[PDB]
Amino acid sequence: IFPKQYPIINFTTAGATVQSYTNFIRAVRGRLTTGADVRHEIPVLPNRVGLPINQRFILVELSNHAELSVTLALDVTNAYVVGYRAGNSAYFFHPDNQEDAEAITHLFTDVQNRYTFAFGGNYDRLEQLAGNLRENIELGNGPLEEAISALYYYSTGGTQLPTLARSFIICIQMISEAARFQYIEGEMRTRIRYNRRSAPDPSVITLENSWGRLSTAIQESNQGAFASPIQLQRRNGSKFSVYDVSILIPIIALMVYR
Ligand SMILES: Cc1ccccc1-c1ccc(C(=O)O)s1
Repeated sequence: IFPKQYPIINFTTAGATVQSYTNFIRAVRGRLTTGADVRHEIPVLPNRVGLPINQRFILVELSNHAELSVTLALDVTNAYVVGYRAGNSAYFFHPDNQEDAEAITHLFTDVQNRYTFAFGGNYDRLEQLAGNLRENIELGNGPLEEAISALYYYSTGGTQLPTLARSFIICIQMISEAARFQYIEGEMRTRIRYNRRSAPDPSVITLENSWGRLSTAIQESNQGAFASPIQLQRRNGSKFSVYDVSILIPIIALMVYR
């Protein structure tokens, strides 16, 4: 079996810096936005429809101080993690539809063991499996180091499901959500700068929750003006309304097709 070859971007927590993390997220954004183009200075990710299988995925190869390596597969249509490989096993989130189920059969096709979880990659179920909300799961280089080891050792049963789910929540936010939002990239750069370890505040969590709604609102807008306002949160958890794309141009880096 000679598998389909997808673009690969490398990141290591070993000696990570603001620069190396910045280079990584910019490279991930680069390979996500080669298809489709810009609306209000914000790139729209390729549409699911008509996209050849050979262009459907990018791979993120993560290494850590323990010199363990896992490869995450990201769907170029939404920047989100669909599955990963560690050694001779690949693990996939439960696909949402028959089309996505067929598409992921093209990933890691030479791997000896394929596993598909009963749960999807959505935070609601991952938080239940982890035994914590995103607001109580620390992010930073330390959590990412640990998450890489946890994903690696699941291949041999060394990792318990709650720790695997916690580890997915860490990787998704520090990779997918950072690619999607300059604001969240900024949050992760700040943690790395100050060698910090801290849970995302409500501003980050509400942006993650609102990515789909913001993508639709911006693309359906009358030259930037929303048909309905969108409620986001400040760092202190208070709600404000957004009526227009302007304030979001520095915040949101990528949108899903509307
Ligand atoms: C989330 C968001 C979007 C657009 C513009 C601003 C903001 C804020 C994040 C945090 C904020 C505080 O703590 O005031 S305001």
